[PDB]
Amino acid sequence: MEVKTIKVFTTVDNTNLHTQLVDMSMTYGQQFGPTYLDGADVTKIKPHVNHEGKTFFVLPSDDTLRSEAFEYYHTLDESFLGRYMSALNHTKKWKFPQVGGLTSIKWADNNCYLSSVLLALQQLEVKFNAPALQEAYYRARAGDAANFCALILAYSNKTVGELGDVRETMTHLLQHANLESAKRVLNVVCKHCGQKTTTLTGVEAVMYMGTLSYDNLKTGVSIPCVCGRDATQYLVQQESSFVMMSAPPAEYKLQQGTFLCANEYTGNYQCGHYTHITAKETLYRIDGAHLTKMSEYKGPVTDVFYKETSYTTTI
Ligand SMILES: [Br-]
Ligand SMILES: [Br-]
Ligand SMILES: [Br-]
Ligand SMILES: [Zn+2]
Repeated sequence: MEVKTIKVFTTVDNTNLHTQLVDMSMTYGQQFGPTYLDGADVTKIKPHVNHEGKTFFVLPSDDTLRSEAFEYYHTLDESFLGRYMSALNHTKKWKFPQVGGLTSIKWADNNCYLSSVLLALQQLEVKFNAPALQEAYYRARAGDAANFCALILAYSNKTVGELGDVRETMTHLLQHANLESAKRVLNVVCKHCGQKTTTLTGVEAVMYMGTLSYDNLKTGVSIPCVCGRDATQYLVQQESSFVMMSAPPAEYKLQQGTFLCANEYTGNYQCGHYTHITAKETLYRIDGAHLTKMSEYKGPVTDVFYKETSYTTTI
């Protein structure tokens, strides 16, 4: 005969708050659907008096929340908020030490691929379209990356603990970056057939699988011609702030003054592990919270990043 309530706020973006009166005799789940407090799932709990005035994250369940979720995350999937919160409940527990002047991630839950992605991004000029990513990234660069890591996992449909691949993760993450002005032009030349250019834009303009060497794209890559002879594919225009060269792991030597940063993959499956290498006053090998300085590195490199502004040949 009496409904006892506490006033709380619900939100999907942490800026637009919606006042709610929650009945203390019912769970949060019964009233709001899946609910989270500071990332912890409180769906099955009934309101505590001390929850008064606190802000809870909920799934976008009405027009207003859906619009707020889209504007902030650029997502239409209602479950996104749940997967983000689920991941954040874990990543908020991770440690993000400064290692060699960069924000790294202390090893946990097979997060070494995420640590490599984060280390590389900090060294590139890149900006994201979604406010949520932009903001989370600003924080990660400063040394606080729990939110950024959870968003990466949520956007890529991977869970904490799941094995990851740097190239695949970067690909999915760069699809959320503003690469509108990224452009690559290749010229394929055959002694007998002639020449033809291929233009690529966006993510495809900055990534390449097959060789770790940016110089190799410039010198030319052998390719089969429709006729049957061997043609040469040359990079003739590259307009981007960086390029990422990838290849299946194989012994490769990284030398100072020739690249921006890179990562190597040692082992397979349960023993597979990534470490990052960056070029500073000397080479730095960043392995989670561990730093090793060396004049050169030879190991199973799988991705190498290079800085760029504009590269063009006569064609
Ligand atoms: Br998760
Ligand atoms: Br940004
Ligand atoms: Br470079
Ligand atoms: Zn030909």
